Amino acid sequence: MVISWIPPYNVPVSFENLEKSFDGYGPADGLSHIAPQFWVPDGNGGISYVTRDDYSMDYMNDDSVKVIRDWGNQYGIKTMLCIYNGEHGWDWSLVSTSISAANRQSFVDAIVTEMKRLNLHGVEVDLEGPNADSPTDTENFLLFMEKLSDTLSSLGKDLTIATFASREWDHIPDASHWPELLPLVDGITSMGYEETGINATGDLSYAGQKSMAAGAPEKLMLGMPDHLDSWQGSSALQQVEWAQDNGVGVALWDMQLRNEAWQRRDIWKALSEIRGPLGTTYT
Repeated sequence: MVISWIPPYNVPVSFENLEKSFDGYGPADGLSHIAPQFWVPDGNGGISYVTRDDYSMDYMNDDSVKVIRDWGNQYGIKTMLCIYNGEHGWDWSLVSTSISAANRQSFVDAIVTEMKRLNLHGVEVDLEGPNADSPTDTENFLLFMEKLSDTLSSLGKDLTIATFASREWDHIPDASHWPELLPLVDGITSMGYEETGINATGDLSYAGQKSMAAGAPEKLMLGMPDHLDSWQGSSALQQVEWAQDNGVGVALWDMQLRNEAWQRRDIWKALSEIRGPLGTTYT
């Protein structure tokens, strides 16, 4: 899978980039999934659009989401209802009360209802708790993901999740959760970005990332950052080519495509080869 995000700020830039073709290849050829990160948990089981007034508030609406959906539908690209808890920085307290036994079903219901209402293709779960793991939180978060997975499976919809890229800290979700998450999901984004690469060490090397996803590594997407031309001693293209050569996917954060390294034909061509065909294009 190849995923990217439209963050809830600088949306006009991201929207312009959806239709770019860099000497023949661009997002329409490279992405299988696009995730507008426009929704947050209320804390009581509900979800809502982002409200931050320094974000792109004229785009936090159904019509703007449907622009993305309809763009992707031309190509067979899937638009994911993307729920995150990072509006004011990662806030696990919003998630812990959503995944509790009292609210967990209502939370799944609210997510699925919103996805269905907008005719979206799945859910991207970007619920992150730095240093927040505990036995209770692991249990409840996995129960939440399992219920969401079962519900989406019954609808034929995709389920993807982003996690921290390491396993040695008490982050939730992180790579220590991949063995339990993989059977529930169609894709895992590892949020490694500039900290993971061909030449990083141990669990953060790309080989180490793939090894942590060992039951189903084709579901792993290595997180790569749009604002850099290189990291960990390799170019952006080299990092993508490792993914291509080793049977994993790519998660591009984000669609602002800020560095010229992500505005060039060869990297989008490589992503298109990783992704493969999706279906008849009807522009």
